[PDB]
Formats: sequence, C-alpha cells, structure tokens
Amino acid sequence: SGFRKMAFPSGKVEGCMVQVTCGTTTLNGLWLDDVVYCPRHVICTSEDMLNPNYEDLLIRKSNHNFLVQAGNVQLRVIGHSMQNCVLKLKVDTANPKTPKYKFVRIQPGQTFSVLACYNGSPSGVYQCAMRPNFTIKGSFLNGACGSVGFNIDYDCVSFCYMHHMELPTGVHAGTDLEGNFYGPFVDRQTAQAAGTDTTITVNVLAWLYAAVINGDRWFLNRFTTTLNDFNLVAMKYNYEPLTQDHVDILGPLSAQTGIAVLDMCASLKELLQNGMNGRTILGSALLEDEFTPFDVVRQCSGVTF
Amino acid sequence: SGFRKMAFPSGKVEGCMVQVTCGTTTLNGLWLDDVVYCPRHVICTSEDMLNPNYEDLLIRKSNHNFLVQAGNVQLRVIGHSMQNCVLKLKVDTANPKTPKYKFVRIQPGQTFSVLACYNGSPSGVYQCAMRPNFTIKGSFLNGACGSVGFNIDYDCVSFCYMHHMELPTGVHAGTDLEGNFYGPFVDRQTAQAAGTDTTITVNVLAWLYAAVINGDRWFLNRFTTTLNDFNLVAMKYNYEPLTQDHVDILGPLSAQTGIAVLDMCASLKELLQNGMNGRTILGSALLEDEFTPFDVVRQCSGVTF
Ligand SMILES: *C(=N)[C@H](C[C@@H]1CCNC1=O)NC(=O)[C@@H]1[C@@H]2[C@H](CN1C(=O)[C@@H](NC(=O)C(F)(F)F)C(C)(C)C)C2(C)C
Ligand SMILES: *C(=N)[C@H](C[C@@H]1CCNC1=O)NC(=O)[C@@H]1[C@@H]2[C@H](CN1C(=O)[C@@H](NC(=O)C(F)(F)F)C(C)(C)C)C2(C)C
Repeated sequence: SGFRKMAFPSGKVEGCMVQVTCGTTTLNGLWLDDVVYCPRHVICTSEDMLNPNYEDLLIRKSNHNFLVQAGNVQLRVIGHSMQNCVLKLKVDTANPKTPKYKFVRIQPGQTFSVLACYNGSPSGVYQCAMRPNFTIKGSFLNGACGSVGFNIDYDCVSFCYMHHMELPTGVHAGTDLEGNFYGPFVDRQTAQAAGTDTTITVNVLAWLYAAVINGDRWFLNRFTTTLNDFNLVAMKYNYEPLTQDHVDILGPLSAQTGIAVLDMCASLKELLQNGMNGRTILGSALLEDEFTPFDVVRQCSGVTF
Repeated sequence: SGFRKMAFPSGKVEGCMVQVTCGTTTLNGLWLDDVVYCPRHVICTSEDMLNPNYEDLLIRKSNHNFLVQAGNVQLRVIGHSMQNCVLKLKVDTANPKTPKYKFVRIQPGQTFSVLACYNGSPSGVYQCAMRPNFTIKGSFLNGACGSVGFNIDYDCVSFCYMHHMELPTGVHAGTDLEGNFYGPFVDRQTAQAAGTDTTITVNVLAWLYAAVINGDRWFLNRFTTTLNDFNLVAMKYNYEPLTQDHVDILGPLSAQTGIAVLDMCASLKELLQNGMNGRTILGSALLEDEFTPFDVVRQCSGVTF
C-alpha cells in the first residue's frame, strides 16, 4: 500500500553528467558515446542573453574555448556543432558509462524524472509532468541548465528534456535532446508567458483509481455520466477534454477495480462542483494530475528496471 | 525557483542491491564490502510469520540455504549471523561498487530517500520522513522488504532504514541497519498500531520559509507570539512542541528571509486556526511537514553530491 510521487533510479544518468564551461559561463552537459550535449546559451555573456544572435556568437568560438570536465578529468573537444538550441561537442573519448539510450520528444501530459545538477554534479531527483502548456513545475537555480529529464524502460534510458529557463510564473521550460523547445519558448531573456495551465484529466482519473486501489474511496458516488456531459463540466474548470483514447488507456485500471471510466468521471464531476469538503485523497487536499495511467500501474504492480 | 519533494541521486545505492532467497521466500539485500544485510523474516514461511521463533527457525538454516544473486551472478555465502531483526550473510566477494558509507540511526522528524526494490532490482526513488510515531508514509508492495532508506553527504552514503512491514493504517515500519526497529514494532504478523501521528512543527516552519523565498507569502500576518503561547495552540492540533533548539536550527532560513521564527509561528497559528480558505502554498492545500530545515536550505542553495 501507499502511493508516492516516485522518480526512476538515477544511476544510469548520473554516469553521463559532465560540466561544460565556455568563458565565464558554466552549466551541465550530457555525455553519451563521444558527444556532449548542452544548452547553446553556454556561449553567452549575461549581456548576450538579452538579445543573442547565436550563429554570430558561436562563430567566435573554437573547440579549445569549450572546457568539458567529468569529475576532475578534462575531456578533449575535437568538434562542435549547433543543432537548434543545443550545442553538440565532439570529444575524443566515448563515455565508458554510456547506458543503452534513445532520444524521445514526449507528449503533453506524460511524466519523466529530472536529475537536477550543478557544475556537472547531481543534486537530486524528482518527477515532473510535461504540462499541456509545455512547461514543467520544477525546482531549478542558477547553473541548473543542462540538467536532463528521462524515463527508463528496463535497461534503456529515454532522454526527453534538457533544462534551459524559468518563466515569470516560476515554471520551467526547455528542449528535447535535438534542441527543439517544448512550447513556444525561445532561449532569450525577454518577457515570455506560458499560456493557460490546463489540468491533465486522464491523469486525475488514473490517480482516483490509485486512491481506490489504496482503499481511499469516500468520493465514489452513485452517478454515471457521458463523455460529452463530463467534457462540458471539465472545460469550465480548465480540464483537458477526455477522449475514447484516454478511456482506453485507463482500461487496465478500470478492469482492475471494476469501476467504469464514465462512473469515475461522474465522481470527478462531483469533486469539481462540490470540492473535497476538507477531506483528502492519498494525502492530498487537491486533485493530483502528475501521475499518468502508466505511473499508477507501474507503482501498484512493482515494475522494476 | 520552485520547490519539489526531491530524493538523493540513487546510483551509489543501486550498486549495492542484491536478491536474497531462502526457500520459497525472496526479498532484497544490501551488499556492502563482504556482507549482505536483509530482513530476518526471509527465513519464514507464510505460516511462520504469524508467531515466529527466529532463533529456532534460523537453526534449521545453513549457509547453502541462502541464495544471493547480484544481477545474474550468484554470490557464495560463507557465514550467517542474526543481529536483532536483520540477517547478515558473509559472502566470499567484497562488492566492487561499495561506496563510502556509514550506518546511522535517525531521529524522528528527519528525512531520507528510499530506493524501492523488488527481486534485487530498483523500481524507484522517493523521499520519506521518519514520523514522530516512528512510521514512514511509503509505497511498498509484496517483496519490497530489504529496500533501504539513506541520505548522502557529498560522497558518503548514510544508510538509516531497511523496510520490514506495513501497519493497518497503510504506513510502514522497519529497522536501522543494526536491525533495531524504529518504534515499538515487532516483525510478526499480528495486530500492531502506530500511535497518534503528530505533525513535525519545525518542518512546517522550514516549508513556510521555503514558500517565502519562492515569493508565496500571502499567509504572512501582522502578529507575533511566544514559544509557550504557540505551543498551547500547536498541542491542540497534534503538532510537536517547538523548542529553542528548533528555533536555532531555523536560524539560516530566518536570517535569509529577515522573518523572525516567532513571527512565522504566529502566521502558522493563524493558518491552523483559520485554515487556508481554498488557497495554496507551494502548490499544496495542506501544511507540509516532510521537509527538514536542511532540505529547504539544500534545495534553495543547490548543494551537490
Ligand atoms: C540556466 N542555468 C538558467 C536556469 C534558470 C535560472 C533561474 N531558474 C532557472 O531555471 N537559465 C537561464 O538563466 C535562462 C537563460 C537566459 C535567461 N534565463 C532565464 O531563465 C530567465 N528567464 C526569462 O528570461 C524568461 F522569463 F523569459 F523565461 C530568468 C529571468 C533568468 C529566469 C536564457 C538564455 C533564456
Ligand atoms: C516485505 N517484503 C513485506 C512488505 C509489506 C507487504 C505489504 N506492504 C509491505 O510493506 N513485509 C511483510 O509482509 C511483513 C512480514 C510479515 C507480515 N508483514 C506485514 O507487513 C503485515 N503487517 C502486519 O502484520 C502488521 F500490521 F502488524 F504490521 C501485512 C499484513 C502483510 C501488511 C512480517 C514478518 C512482519
């Protein structure tokens, strides 16, 4: 029993973290095979960040202007290339700790673990969801850029996020490992706003199934609803519309508990309209939306890596 | 910015997990140097767990009755010993991945990371507090026993917990690495209850300082209080009494924010007496008590390992 926000074990990713310095700017890099990936703004001075021309700035940089350190050991840089918002530094040594890996661009609503680093050294690990507005609710300070987000499927690490910036609301933005931002964000120090932050309905439903499996079931009411009637309610509370694809992904949890997805929708509708009346669900006084159906199954079944 | 429940990077601990089987019972073991530590109930059948005489049961076991596996490789068991509620298996190979480590018995209110394992393989990592009633609010299924709790201080791993059981309220109980239970618990399948679950006042205060540092400061009121007047309020809400030692540990956060601890106590008093009126603090609709002052400083300063 019990249900906690759980991150993947970080060991495979810890062995890939390096420190990248260009001039006076230092941040984290990810060393896989003979390439180090890092945010391209490592080449900026604080002034350049206000309105950078990355192509012009990078032209003043040679391989010897990038200092890459793994622990106390220096890596020799033998090439450099800019791919979208990431810089790729070719080094003369393949990382001996390179895990089996792939680069994935995740969909909004999916979750991943973040290994927060400073100066190439891991500080901690936490779980994040890619929100529908393509921001994450992270915890990052100066020097955190280059910290990565990932998922594990037994022995394969799927890297999906690299940290680049913080928006005025305190939420975070970054790119996939090809350097393409999630969302409309640009790597420039100018006012940018994320857009309306909607709730991931299929994740709230998965978390209510997690609650039932854990014996927390006071909220189960005597009503049912339809997809269109539920969505009329959900859109009023800034919830994402629920589709048959979402009902299908909830299939294993609905089958395990015997509770039809539309019956759970009707319980969610009552919780939205009436609130929780001072009660809690899985130790929370709010409806939690950062657990995917996969996270609930995995945790309630003990999937290992 | 941002404040999340953050676990330590788990790599150093992942390299210590092994699988221990005795008869038909399998659980996790911790391999450090040439010793594997695991819960002594690995020697029980399901029936034995109802009222076990561990001394008599262990006498029917020889070294060859313990199967220890690290990945696909078998470790040779050359000795065994029971120390309190843990079994210590001497193996013929020192773990080549043994980190710098120590065994610590933590105090109630302190936090640690849990690397949840099944069959000697890591499943995930989460942060826990040792509650004042000596239980933890974890997430564990059958086969999780032997999963450990730890903290890291740069390169040294301090192991503080080994998982043994779940209580009727859904909370968890276990021992330090010397096999002594935290709390009054015994490793027997009989009705046991944890006792009143009080709130860790110094941790709630540290989390309110984390909120202020993050710009969430709607709750700061115009009052102050005394330690005795605050404690009269706190004891009514099942909060632990606050002492000058706690005020001293809060010193760095009070100095950073300029907010005196007794002023923060008066804001906490109003939150207890009035509730949050539907508002949130750091994304929570409840007062969070599983962040120590050290966790807040470390996260707000970027301490690395
Ligand atoms: C990389 N190490 C930091 C991480 C930031 C620092 C504070 N918390 C974080 O997540 N990245 C930056 O400092 C990036 C970097 C320039 C400016 N910047 C920002 O995150 C700024 N944000 C914005 O300008 C905004 F609002 F548009 F998103 C900052 C004001 C410092 C938070 C570049 C090149 C984007
Ligand atoms: C070890 N792998 C499991 C972990 C348990 C299983 C469910 N969630 C967990 O944390 N440990 C046990 O099964 C231990 C073990 C016998 C019984 N047991 C329990 O946790 C039981 N609890 C109690 O009897 C109680 F309430 F007193 F704490 C159980 C009913 C299975 C939850 C021994 C030797 C204590």
